[PDB]
Amino acid sequence: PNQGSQTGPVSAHGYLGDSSINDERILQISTVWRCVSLISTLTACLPLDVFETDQNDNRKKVDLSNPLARLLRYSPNQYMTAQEFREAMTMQLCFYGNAYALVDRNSAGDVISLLPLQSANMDVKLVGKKVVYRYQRDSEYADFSQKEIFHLKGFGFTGLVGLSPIAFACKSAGVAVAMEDQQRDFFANGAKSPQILSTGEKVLTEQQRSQVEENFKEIAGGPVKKRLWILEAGFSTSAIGVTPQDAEMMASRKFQVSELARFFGVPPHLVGDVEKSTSWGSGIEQQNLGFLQYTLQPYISRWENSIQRWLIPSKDVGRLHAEHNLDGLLRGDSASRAAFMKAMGESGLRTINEMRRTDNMPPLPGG
Amino acid sequence: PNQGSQTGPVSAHGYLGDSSINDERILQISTVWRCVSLISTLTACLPLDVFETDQNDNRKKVDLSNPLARLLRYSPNQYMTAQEFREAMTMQLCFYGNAYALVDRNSAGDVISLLPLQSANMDVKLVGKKVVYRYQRDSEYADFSQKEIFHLKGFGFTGLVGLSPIAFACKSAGVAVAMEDQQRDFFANGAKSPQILSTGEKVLTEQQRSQVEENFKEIAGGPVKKRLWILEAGFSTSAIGVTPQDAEMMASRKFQVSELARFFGVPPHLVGDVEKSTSWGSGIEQQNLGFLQYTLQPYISRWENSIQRWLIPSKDVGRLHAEHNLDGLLRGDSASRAAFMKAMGESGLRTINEMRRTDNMPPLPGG
Amino acid sequence: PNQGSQTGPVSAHGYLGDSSINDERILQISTVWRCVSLISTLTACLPLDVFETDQNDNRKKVDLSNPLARLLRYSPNQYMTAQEFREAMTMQLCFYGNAYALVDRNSAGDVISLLPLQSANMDVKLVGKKVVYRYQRDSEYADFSQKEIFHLKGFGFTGLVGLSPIAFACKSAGVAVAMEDQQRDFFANGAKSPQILSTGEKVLTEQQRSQVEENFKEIAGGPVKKRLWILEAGFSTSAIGVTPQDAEMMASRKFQVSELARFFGVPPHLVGDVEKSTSWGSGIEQQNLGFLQYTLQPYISRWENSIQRWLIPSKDVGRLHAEHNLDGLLRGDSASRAAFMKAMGESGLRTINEMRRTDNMPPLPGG
Amino acid sequence: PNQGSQTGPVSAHGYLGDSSINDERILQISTVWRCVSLISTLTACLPLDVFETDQNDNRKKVDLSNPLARLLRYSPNQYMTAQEFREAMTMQLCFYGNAYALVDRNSAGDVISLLPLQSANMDVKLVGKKVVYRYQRDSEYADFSQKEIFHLKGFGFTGLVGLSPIAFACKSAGVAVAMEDQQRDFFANGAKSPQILSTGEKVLTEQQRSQVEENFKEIAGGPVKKRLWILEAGFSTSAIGVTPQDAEMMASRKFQVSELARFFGVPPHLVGDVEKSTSWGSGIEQQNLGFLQYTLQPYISRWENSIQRWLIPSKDVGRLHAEHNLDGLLRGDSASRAAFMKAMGESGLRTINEMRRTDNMPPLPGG
Repeated sequence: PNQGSQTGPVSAHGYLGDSSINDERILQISTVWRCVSLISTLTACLPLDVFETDQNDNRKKVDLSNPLARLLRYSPNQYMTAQEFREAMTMQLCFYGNAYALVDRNSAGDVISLLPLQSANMDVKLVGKKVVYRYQRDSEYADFSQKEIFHLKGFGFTGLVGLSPIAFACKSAGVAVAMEDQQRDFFANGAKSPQILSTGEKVLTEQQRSQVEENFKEIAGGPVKKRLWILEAGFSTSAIGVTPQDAEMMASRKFQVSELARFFGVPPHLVGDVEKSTSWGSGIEQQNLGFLQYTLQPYISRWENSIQRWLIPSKDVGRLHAEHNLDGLLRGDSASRAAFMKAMGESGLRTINEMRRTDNMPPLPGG
Repeated sequence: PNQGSQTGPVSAHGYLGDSSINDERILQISTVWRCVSLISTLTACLPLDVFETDQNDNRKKVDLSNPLARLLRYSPNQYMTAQEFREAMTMQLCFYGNAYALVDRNSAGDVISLLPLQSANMDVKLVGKKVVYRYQRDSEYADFSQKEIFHLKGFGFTGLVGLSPIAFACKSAGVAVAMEDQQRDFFANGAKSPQILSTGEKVLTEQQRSQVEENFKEIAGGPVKKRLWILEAGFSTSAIGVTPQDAEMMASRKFQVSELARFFGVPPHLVGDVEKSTSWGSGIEQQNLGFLQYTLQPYISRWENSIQRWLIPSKDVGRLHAEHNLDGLLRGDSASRAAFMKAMGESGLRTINEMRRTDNMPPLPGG
Repeated sequence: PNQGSQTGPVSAHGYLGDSSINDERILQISTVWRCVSLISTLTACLPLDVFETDQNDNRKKVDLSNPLARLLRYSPNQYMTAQEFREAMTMQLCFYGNAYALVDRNSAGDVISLLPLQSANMDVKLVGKKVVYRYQRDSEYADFSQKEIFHLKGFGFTGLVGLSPIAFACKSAGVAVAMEDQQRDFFANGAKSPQILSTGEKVLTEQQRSQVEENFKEIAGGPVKKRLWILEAGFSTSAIGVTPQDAEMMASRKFQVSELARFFGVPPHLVGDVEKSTSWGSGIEQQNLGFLQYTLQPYISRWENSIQRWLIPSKDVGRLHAEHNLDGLLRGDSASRAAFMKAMGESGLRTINEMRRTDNMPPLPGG
Repeated sequence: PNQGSQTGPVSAHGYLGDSSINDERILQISTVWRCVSLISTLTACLPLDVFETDQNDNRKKVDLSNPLARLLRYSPNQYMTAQEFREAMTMQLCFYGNAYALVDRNSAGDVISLLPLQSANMDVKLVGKKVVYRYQRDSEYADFSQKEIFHLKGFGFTGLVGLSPIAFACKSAGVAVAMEDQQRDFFANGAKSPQILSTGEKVLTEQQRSQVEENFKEIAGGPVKKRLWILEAGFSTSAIGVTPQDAEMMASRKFQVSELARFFGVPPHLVGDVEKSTSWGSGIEQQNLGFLQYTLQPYISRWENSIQRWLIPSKDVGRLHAEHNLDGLLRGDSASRAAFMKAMGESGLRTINEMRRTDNMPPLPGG
């Protein structure tokens, strides 16, 4: 609307008969689980460093004595490590479009803790010319201002809240769930679709017409135990199921793997889909680079920009910024590392000690 | 018309029986979602910098003390970061043809805020020789002059407004929706199309002719639970559905992925379509370069040209411009970077300190 | 004719039963949309510069102080940017064969504005030895001479107006529309072609012969809801539709993608057709070069030559011209750039400062 | 004949039942349109220069002060640019075998204008030992001599007029039109070939035998709306159509694409036929070169030779000639350009300034 709740659909809601569609069931799909896990665990394991630029535009990375460095690297909470906090926030940002944390600042105004909150229990509202965060606890709601909340948004519209990938992926997930349920039911029931007859065309409706189905029912509900009796005439026709043999129920599942991988941006070859890459190619420095350029960079940029805007004071814009170290993801090949160091050292672009530090080895006299 | 609303169709409107077609349902298609998300997130993650050319044509990038740089880099609003604003605007520009923001200038005339507005609630009109923006709020309209709005247009005709990709994609999207709905309904109902008969050719219309369908009805509507009873004569003929087994319902869905990817310019290999690229090729410097040259460059140019025309004063045409930094997208291979630096340094085209800055390293005495 | 309207068919007109053929419907085809969009956006995002040749044949590009450079680079109108104007004109020139703008000159004869007009509302006529442009407004026509009009033409005959690609694409577009409509209707109605019988061969025309079809009617018009009752005899025969399974409704749709791509000249691999290129090849400097040499060059040439003939005075033929900068489309590979600069530097064909300006870097002392 | 009209068939004329064959319908085929457009637009966008050879056989290109240079480069008419005139003449030469323009010379005898004429309204005749050009206007004919006409001929026999490709391609075009019409009709009518019966073998010819077909007729003429009623016996046989499923109606259309591409000389890989080239190969300098050597060179040579013979005075045979600049078509690869310049400069075959001029860059002191 214009003045109410800016959040759209947060959770997936679908019925599809007996098997329903919801957040947990969607996350039980191997593809969705893999996508979300991959993004969150890669993002949170990537070293994050605070830098203090000087008047000359020289960075001079800071150490844990700095409260922001300590908050982001060692202990954002009393409960979890920095990695756990970043994993939780990134995965809320992946599954939903948003991630929320409660900020806690000391009197000076320097942030001293960040407690992650649960998306799907928060509602973003406009009340006048202000944003209110309404968080549902068990019994009573909690209203928060812009300042109390550290908010990582997705790519949604209005620039006020990110669209929910889980809610917009509910129909692809629904068809995937339908196919998986049908396959499970088919292979549970001795691998066939059923058929039953206990009368003809007005044979008898008062004799020998109640228990015969119960002699037949054990294929209607009984997976494999036994029952085998068919009327003399012989119908030999199926009723509810066509054979998997040719209905490409496997090509359909592969295509649905691709369809769901689309909703999160991970390439199909990275989710084990044997779709794009025939064996590993010539990458690891270009495969990783493409993955970063097309999938990860939005999340890294979101983290860094939100940190600078909402966590770093407005006086320390410049002279302080958080940045991810991408060396491990863009590492090398262990034979191109030597070539890179040789090129850098024979051009005067690096000192021996600068390259020795990259490998965590003590300085030499003359580097 | 000649004096009315210049905007054409904005939103998708289709019926297709029960399942209707509209903005949200189309955005629930994995292909459209992935195209829009990729374009918007890539565009907004590009560093955007303000340059101050001098009399000698020397750029000398400006710092955040500059109001335009601070607006485009740090804080366009009190609500969102700069990346969030750019993502929202580029999303409205991808989904529809247009993106609108409410401008706010101080008395001096320097833009001090940009608040994004929602496409799908704005109408562009010609009233006399003037352009009016009519924005639908909850109860009342709001009319805006051309100075109050920052407008990024698509590629439509008349140069006054861009055509809506969502409105022109409504029929391809409709056929995709139809195929997905058909597949879901098939796999929900035990994987078959139904068939029912409870009479013959004028058998009896007053006895045993009301409940027998209800004994049969649970395949017509009842997905899988159970019912299996067929009249003695034996028809065993399908009624509404031909088997998926051979109707290439999977090749149709793949071709529709391609058809919907066409409407947004992203190559099918980048949307996870396993269509063009058989494994990753030799790109990342040439794949990414083609993506930039054929898909992204229009959005970058639109941003830069709109900023210079509408946001930069008319006196500062030259001496100020906004420009995207494409070095992250066109990065390299981490082994070609060393070769490039060696070539530049040994040819006299770069100093050591200039290349060390690229890597964010301190200057050396003699670079 | 010899003296009447030179314009041929401007718009597509077709009936094809219910679904009609017109400009909008053809533009809703993904192929046409992508071809037109690609050409227009690539053409308009191309830097366009005004050069002032001297007596020695030295160009010495001009800046925005020049009225022509300011017109073509910054502000052709009060409504739109130069890129928006060029996109509109190029897209009219792509969809139709012709693009028209109303010129506005000051007393000095120097052009001060160019307002784009709408093709499909203008008719080109000969009246004596003169060309008249008859533009249809809402109620009253407007007649324009040659001087008032900036006209880009296509490749038609008579050299007075370009043929309309949309009109000549009306039949291939009609086949595309027919196939898409058939597929959409097939998948909407539960995936089958219909069949109905409520009598035999002269059975009864006065009893139980009116409602039975209404019982059957829900497969004839009712997409999926339900109805299933078939006469005892048993026909099980289709009536209007053959199965997609083997009629290659997919090969037909792909071939129609190629057929419609032909009408605009864009290669099939550039429109997402997975037809020519097996993954991206070794181009970007040879794929882009082929695209330019076979598709784009006519539009660039038309723009430049029309500007020189019509917008630049007759005295300034030589000493002023407009030229697109193609170094963005023909960029390089980021590793071949260094090789190219090394070759141009060790040959004496370039100074260091000349090659450093290309990258927008300050001059060095000795370049 | 020997004394009448030398022209043979100019236009295509065919009936083929309802859908006729004519110039416009043949040009509505995507293949023919693409071939003609490609040839004409490539030919007319190729720079054309007038050269003034001296006593030593040195060329010394002339500037626009020369009337022939001005006529061919800037303004052949008051209506169109040089590019438009060349496009129109070349496309008349492509579609037909001939292109005609009315010459207009000043008193001195120097050509001052060329007005293109419409092929298909001119007749070439022998009257005595002279050629007469009889041009049909609306009401009266116009007789012209050899001198008043600038005539580009095709490759026909008698050396007096070129054979018409459009008239000799009428049967391949006819079969293409037949296949396209049948496909459009099939997919319009719900995708089937029809069948109707309303009687048996002498059942009744005076009762219930007039409206039953009207109950059936809506598949005979009614594409998809509805009608489904079949006589009890059951014929279930088609009448006019065999299935597309196996009649290779797509292989036939591909072969017809090749057949029509043959009539104009463009390679199938250049018209989007996915026939010869599997992805782009290693050309752009050899692909373009082969295209030029086998397709374009006849048109360039025709233009140049006709200009020299009929436009340049008979005294200025030698000392004046027009020639196309093929640098853009034969451009290079942007990495072989540097190699070519290096080879030319290190052999003494080029001065630095000569190669710098190729790139439009000012002379250096020592080139």
